[PDB]
Amino acid sequence: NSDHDRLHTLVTENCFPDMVWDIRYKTVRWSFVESLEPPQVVQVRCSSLMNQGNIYGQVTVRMHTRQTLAIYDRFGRLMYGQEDVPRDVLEYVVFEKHLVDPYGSWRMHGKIIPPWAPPKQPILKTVMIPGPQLKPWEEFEEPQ
Amino acid sequence: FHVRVTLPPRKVVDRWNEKRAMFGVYDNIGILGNFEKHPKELIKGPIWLRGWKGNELQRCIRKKRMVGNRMFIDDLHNLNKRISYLYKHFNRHGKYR
Amino acid sequence: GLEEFFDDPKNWGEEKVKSGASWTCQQLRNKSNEDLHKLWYVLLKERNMLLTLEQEAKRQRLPMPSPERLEKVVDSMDALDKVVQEREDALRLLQTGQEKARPGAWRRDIFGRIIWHKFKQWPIPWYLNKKYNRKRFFAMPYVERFVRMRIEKQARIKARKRSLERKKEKFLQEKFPHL
Amino acid sequence: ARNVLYPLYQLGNPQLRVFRTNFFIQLVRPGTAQPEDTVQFRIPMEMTRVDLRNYLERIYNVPVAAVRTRVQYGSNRRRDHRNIRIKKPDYKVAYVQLALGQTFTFPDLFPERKGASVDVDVRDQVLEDQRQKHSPDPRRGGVPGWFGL
Amino acid sequence: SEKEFVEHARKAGLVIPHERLERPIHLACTAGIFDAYVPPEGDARISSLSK
Amino acid sequence: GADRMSKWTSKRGPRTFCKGRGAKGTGFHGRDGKFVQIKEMIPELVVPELAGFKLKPYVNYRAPEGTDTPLTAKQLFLETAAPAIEKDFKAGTFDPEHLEKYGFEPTQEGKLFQLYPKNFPR
Amino acid sequence: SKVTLPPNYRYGMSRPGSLSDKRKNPPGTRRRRVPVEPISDEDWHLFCGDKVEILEGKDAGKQGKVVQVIRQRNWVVVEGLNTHYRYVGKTVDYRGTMIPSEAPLLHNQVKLVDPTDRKPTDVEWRFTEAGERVRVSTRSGRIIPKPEFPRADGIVPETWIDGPKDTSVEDALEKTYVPRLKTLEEEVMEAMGIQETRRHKKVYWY
Amino acid sequence: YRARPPPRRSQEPRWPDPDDPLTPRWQLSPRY
RNA sequence: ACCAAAGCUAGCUCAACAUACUAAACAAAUACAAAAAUACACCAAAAUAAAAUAAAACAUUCACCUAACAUUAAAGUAUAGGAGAUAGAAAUUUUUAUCCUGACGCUAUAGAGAUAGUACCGUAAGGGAAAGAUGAAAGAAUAAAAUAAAAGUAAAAAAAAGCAAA
Ligand SMILES: [Mg+2]
Ligand SMILES: [Mg+2]
Ligand SMILES: [Mg+2]
Ligand SMILES: [Mg+2]
Ligand SMILES: [Mg+2]
Ligand SMILES: [Mg+2]
Ligand SMILES: [Mg+2]
Ligand SMILES: [Mg+2]
Ligand SMILES: [Mg+2]
Ligand SMILES: [Mg+2]
Ligand SMILES: [Mg+2]
Ligand SMILES: [Mg+2]
Ligand SMILES: [Mg+2]
Ligand SMILES: [Mg+2]
Ligand SMILES: [Mg+2]
Repeated sequence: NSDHDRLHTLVTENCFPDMVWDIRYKTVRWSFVESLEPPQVVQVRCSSLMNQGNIYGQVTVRMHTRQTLAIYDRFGRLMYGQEDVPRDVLEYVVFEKHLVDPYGSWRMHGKIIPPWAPPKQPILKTVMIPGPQLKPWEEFEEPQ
Repeated sequence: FHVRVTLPPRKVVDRWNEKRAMFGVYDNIGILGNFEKHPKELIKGPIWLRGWKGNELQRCIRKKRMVGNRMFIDDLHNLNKRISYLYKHFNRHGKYR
Repeated sequence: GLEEFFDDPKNWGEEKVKSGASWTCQQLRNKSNEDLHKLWYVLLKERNMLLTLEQEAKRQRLPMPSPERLEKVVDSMDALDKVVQEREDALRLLQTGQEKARPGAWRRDIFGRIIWHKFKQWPIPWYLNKKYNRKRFFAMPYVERFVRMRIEKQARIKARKRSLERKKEKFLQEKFPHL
Repeated sequence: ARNVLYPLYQLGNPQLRVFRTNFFIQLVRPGTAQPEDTVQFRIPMEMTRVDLRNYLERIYNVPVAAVRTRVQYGSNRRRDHRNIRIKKPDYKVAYVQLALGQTFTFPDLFPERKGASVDVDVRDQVLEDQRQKHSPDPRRGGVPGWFGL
Repeated sequence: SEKEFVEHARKAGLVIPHERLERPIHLACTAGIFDAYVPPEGDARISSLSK
Repeated sequence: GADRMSKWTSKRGPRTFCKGRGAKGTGFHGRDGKFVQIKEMIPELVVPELAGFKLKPYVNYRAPEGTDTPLTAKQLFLETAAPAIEKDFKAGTFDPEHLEKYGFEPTQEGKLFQLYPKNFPR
Repeated sequence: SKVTLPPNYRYGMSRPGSLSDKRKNPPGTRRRRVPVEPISDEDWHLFCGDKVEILEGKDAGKQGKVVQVIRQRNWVVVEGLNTHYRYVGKTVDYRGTMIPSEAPLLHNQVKLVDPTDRKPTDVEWRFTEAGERVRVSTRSGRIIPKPEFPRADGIVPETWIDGPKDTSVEDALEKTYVPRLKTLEEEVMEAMGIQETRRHKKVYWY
Repeated sequence: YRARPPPRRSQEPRWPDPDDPLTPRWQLSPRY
C-alpha cells in the first residue's frame, strides 16, 4: 500500500531505509499464502549500554514461508517475479525492542540471510557488466 | 495583471462587538438631554477639527492659526507652502471664474 | 623563560585540555591587594599563552584545543579589574568625594550639543595656552535653529516607535485572544 | 599599560610605575626565514620598543639583546553583502633578538598521535567497506534486495 | 551593472558543531545485530521432518 | 575621488605626515637633533615574585561562588574607621578636629598617589 | 562571545551562531515575522527536565522529558516523542543512518504533569510562607518540584579532579583581606619595599 | 453590553491654575 | 516547457495624550592634516530679507512668506489701495471639568528616502538608490507541497496578393 506511517510503528530505524529505499518509484504486490513450518524462536540477546542504562532486547525468529512477490517498474511493466507463484522462502528475522522506553514497541530490526542460502530467482531483463574503463596509454591485463 | 492564487483567510467581523453595538448612542444628547451639551462634544479628533468643516484651504489656514506655533519646523514650512499654493490655485485658476 | 608562552609539552597534541572555572568577583573581594597584584600576573602569563596557541591554531588550519579557556581567563582578569577599581572608587569617595577619577566639566560645544568634556594635563595654565584657547565652548545664535531640529527629529523617532509597539499589541490580541 | 592616562612628566618627578600591566602578547611563528637569534611577537598597537623589552625581561626573564618593530596594515578591500567594506584590524609586529647566544626555535604544537591516525585509517577502511556493502549488485539490475522471494 | 548569482549548495561535515549539539541525538534503535545465529547447513533436509 | 570613509593614518599622507598610532612619548628632541629618552617617562613594570605562592589562573569547579555584594563607601567605612572611632568615642578621646589618626586625608597634594586628580595609571 | 542577530530573525532550533544557521539564514535574510504570543519571563512555567504530557499531534496522551526550550519562539522539546525521520551520514554512494528527530512544540500543546498521579495539570505560580516561589497545581492542589538538570558543560561538580592550573577550594575560599584605607599601589609598593622620595609638580587640568 | 455614563456639563465653578503657563490668557482675565 | 507568477510581513501615515524638549554610548582619543597624552597666549563680531509671481506689460503696490494668543461673532464691515490688482482691522462679543485613542490611513513601484542618508555619484556644498517572501520543524535538500495564466521564446521556419481582417 506504500503506507510509511504504520511502517514506522512496526519496523526499526535500521530496517526502514533498506526495505523502503529502492522500491519507492516502483509498484509492489506481495501476498502471504502459507506458513509451512510454524515460526521458531532461535535465540535472544541483550546489549547493555553503561552510558544510558539502556537495554535492547533482540529476538531472532527463524521462519519458513510461502509468499507471492511481484515488482513492477515505474512504467507499470513487470520487473522481478510472477504474481501466481507461491514461492517458498526461508528467512532469519531479527526483532528489537527498547526496554527502558515506557512505550516499549516490538519492532522488526533486521533480516539475516545464511551463507548457503538458495540463489534468489533470476531477473527478467538482460544485464551488462562493463570491463575496466581505460585511458589511452593504459594497456589491458587479463587474469585467468 | 496576475491575480492572487490563494483564497484569503475569510475575515469574520462580528457586528455585535462593543464598539459597533454602542454606536451613535449619545448623538441625541442635546434634545433628550435638556440642552446642555451639543453633539459636537462627542467628537474625538484633532483639536482644530472638532465640530467644524471646510475645504482644504480653509482647513490648512485654520490649523495654522490654532496649532501653528506648536508645529515642527518642517511641517510648519510645508503648511505655509501648501497654503500659498492653495491660495494661488483657488483664487487664480479654474474653469468657472 | 620563553616557554611560558606554551602549554606543558604533555598537552600539545591533545583535543580536550580540561580546566577550572573562572574567578567570580566574590572570591576576589576576599583576597588582599598584594595577592590580587600577583594573581594578575599569573592570569597574564596564561592569557598570553592562550593567545599564542590561538594564532598558532589558525596557522595550522586546525581547531584550537578547548577554546573556552580563553573566555574564562579573560573574565577572571576582567573580574579582577572590576574589584580593584571598586576599592579605589570607594576609597576616593571617602577621601575626596568625587565620583569621577578624571577632572571634567559639562560644556556646550560649537554644534550646540551638551557634551562632557574630559580634562587634559598641561604644564601651563589655561589662559596661556594657544591651542586650547582656540577651541570654542559655546554656540553661536544660528545654532539655535539646528538644536530645535534635533529635538523634533528625536521626538519623531520616539513617537513612531511608540505607535509601533502599540500596534504590535493589537495584532497579537486578535491572533491569540485567550483573554 | 594602555587605554589609560599617564601622569604628565615635569622635571624632577617620581618614576612612573605600572602595577598591573594592560598589555598582552602573542608569540607567533615567522612567515619568512629568520636567524635563530630571533623571536617574533604580535603586540598591541600602543606598545613601544622599550615597553616590550622591559615586558619580556621583567615578566618572563628573557635576555633581550635587541628589538625592532613595524606596523602591518590589514586589508580594507573585502566587501559585505551590503557592499560595505570590512577591515581586518592593523597590528604591530615585534622582532626581538636574544642576548646570551640563546637560540630559539618555534615548537611544533600539533604532533599527531599515530594510534589516532591508525584509528582514522581503520575507520576510513570500515566506512569504505560499508559503502561497498551497500552498493547495488550489478547482476540484480536494480531489483530491491530486501525481499527473500 | 554589478550583480552576481547566489545559491551554490554544499554539504560540509565538520566535527565542531556536531559536538556542540545541546540535545544529543536520541536513538530508538542500534544499527547492528550483536550476535548472528549461524544455522545448520542441512536445514533444508531437517525441515521436511517435523519432530 | 580619494577616500572619505577610511580612517586617516600615517600610512596615507606624504613624507611630512607622521602621526603615531597612540603609544606614549618617552622623551624629547635634544641639542644634536638626536632624541633623548627620559628614564622617568618610561613605564616601570612592578612585578612581584610569583614562585613561592599558591593561586592559579582557574578555580576548582565544586568550589562555591558567593552572595554578590559590591563594595560601597559605607562598608569600607565600617570595616576600618568605625571600630577605631567607636573605641575612642567610648573612651572620650574623640577629636572632631583631627581625624587623621583614623586614616582620613584632608588634602591629596602631599602624597605620591593621589586619588582625585588621579596621578597613577594602574 | 556575543553574536548580534539582525532585528528580524527566525529561530530554527539551530544555535544562532552555527554553520547550520548561517547556511539556513545567510547574512542578508529577512523573512516574514512569525507571530509569537508574548509571555513575561515570570509567567513561564516550563523548564528543562520536567515530565510533560502532549495534547496534540500524532503522539498524544504520552509523556516525556523536556530537553531544550526555545523561549524566543515559545518551544519545548520532548526527546523521542514528537517525531519525523531524517538521514544523517551522507556521501555520493551512501545514504547513512536514518535517525528519528524531534519537531518542537508550542506551549499550548504541552501541559506540565505533577509527579504523584501522573496526570496533566494547570500550573500556577505561588509564593509560600518561606519566601519561596513554587509551581502549584490548579486541579490536584499540590506543589510541583523544579527539574534539576545537568549543564551545557557536561561537567558534574561532585565528580571532579583538580589539574595543575586549578586552585583548590581551600585556597580559593580563604580570606586574606584586611580592609584598610591604602590603594593597591601604596599597598604593593610598601610590601615590595620600593622607596620613592620625589613628588609631582603642579599640573593644570582643563 | 451596557452604555457608558452620559457626558454631563459640570455646573460647579471652574478655576484654571493662574500659575500654569499652558493655561490660556483669556481664562485668566477679570472678565472670566 | 523556460523566462516567469502568487503571498503578508517589515515597517510607515495621520492625529490624541503626555511630561516638558538636543536619544543612545563614553575606557582612551578627538577642533596638528578631528580622533596624534605634554609649552607663554590673544580672542572674537553685528546691517531691513529679496525675487520669481499677481496687476493679463511694468515702474507705486502684490495676502501666506520661519516674529506665540486661540475660539464664536462683529466682517470681508470701518478703512487702505497706479482708489487698480488687491489688501483689511478694532471697540464689543462667545468658549465647562477629567477618563472613554484611535483609523470608511498604506501594505514592498504603496507607506518614510530608508533594509540607509548606507552603497554609489560629485573636488566640494550637495545628490542619493535598489532590494523581502518554503514550512510546526530544513537539528524534515535520494526534500516535501498548491499558479504553470503578461510580454519574450520553445514545442512548430516559409509557399503568388498586399493596414492582414471581414
Ligand atoms: Mg620603523
Ligand atoms: Mg567621493
Ligand atoms: Mg605618510
Ligand atoms: Mg609615499
Ligand atoms: Mg635613539
Ligand atoms: Mg506681471
Ligand atoms: Mg497669465
Ligand atoms: Mg513679462
Ligand atoms: Mg514678497
Ligand atoms: Mg490716496
Ligand atoms: Mg490697473
Ligand atoms: Mg519603498
Ligand atoms: Mg524609495
Ligand atoms: Mg506567454
Ligand atoms: Mg487576400
